Amino acid sequence: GSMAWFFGKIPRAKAEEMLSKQRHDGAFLIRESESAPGDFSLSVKFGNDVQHFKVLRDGAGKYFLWVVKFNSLNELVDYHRSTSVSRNQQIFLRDI
Amino acid sequence: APSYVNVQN
Repeated sequence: GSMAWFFGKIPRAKAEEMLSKQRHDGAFLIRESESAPGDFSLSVKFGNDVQHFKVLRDGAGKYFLWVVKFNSLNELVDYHRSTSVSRNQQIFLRDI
Repeated sequence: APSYVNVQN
């Protein structure tokens, strides 16, 4: 079926409003950025707060958050269900 | 441009 985590072009502040209401750590969504057209953002809840990450793209067209590169957003999301998205906190993605 | 955890300012 369709992915549960793709929310299209929603404002940053609306993504924080929606995620704040979730109760589990790791609840997340991918959105199309309004400040940087053509880029995607990953918004995730952890520890009563919401953090935003930019999905980076390199010179081969691959997507990544830090070092490990992926050929699709779907592969980057599923890798981060079991490897943290943060370097200082353990934040594993969980669908809303 | 706002900030992102993985984009160092």
